[PDB]
Amino acid sequence: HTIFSSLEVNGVNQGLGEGVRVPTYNGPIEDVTSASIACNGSPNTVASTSKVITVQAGTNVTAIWRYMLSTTGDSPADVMDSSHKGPTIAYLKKVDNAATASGVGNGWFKIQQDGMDSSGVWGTERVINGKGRHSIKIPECIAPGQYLLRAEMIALHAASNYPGAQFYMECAQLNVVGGTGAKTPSTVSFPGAYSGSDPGVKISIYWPPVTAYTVPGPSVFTC
Ligand SMILES: *[C@@H]1O[C@H](CO)[C@@H](O)[C@H](O)[C@H]1NC(C)=O
Ligand SMILES: [Cu+2]
Repeated sequence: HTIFSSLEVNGVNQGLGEGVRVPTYNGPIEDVTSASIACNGSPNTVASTSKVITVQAGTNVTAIWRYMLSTTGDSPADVMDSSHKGPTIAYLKKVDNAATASGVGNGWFKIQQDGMDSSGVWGTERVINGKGRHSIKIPECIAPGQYLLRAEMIALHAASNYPGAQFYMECAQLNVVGGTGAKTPSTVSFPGAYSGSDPGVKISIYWPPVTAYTVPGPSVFTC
């Protein structure tokens, strides 16, 4: 139970729910076939925002995860419960207008993921114990313009069966400047990119102890 509730760019936090479409409820989406898997949604309620955040291509932005919209701190309990082990992931989608595009459908490409490292520590644990910070590189080689940024944490503590995996995501509204457009990513759809039978979605992280993990979705796009 967590919310990506603000974005930091060039060392500056852009504001609570400012350029990030935030729910007030911190509950997960558990149905990978729902339209809500793209940018959150029903049975949650997601606020709109007119702010579109300018970011230079080739630089990193930082999604800031918090337990609730009211959360002031950045200690582990202020981010997400430590039971919620799983990957962090981020995607972009080129859109006409980042303030109005829904995010549902094709066009997403993956730009970051952090599953389990060689010491057995999960991406979500780095966020939980790193002040809620989820660092994501905007590729240098994509076309400039309006994008949605979908940042996600998947909690797998209750994922032995499907439904079970808990998907926490929000979309930020970006204006990417300085992208060269040298490469056009292959894309996937939300809903569509994840299935309940994926080895990273239906997974007992305890029986047996997991030593390696396959993050769901496509390969990370690289320049
Ligand atoms: C920028 O984000 C990328 C992932 O997209 C990562 O490879 C890199 O470590 C990040 N830079 C940081 C955290 O300073
Ligand atoms: Cu939870």
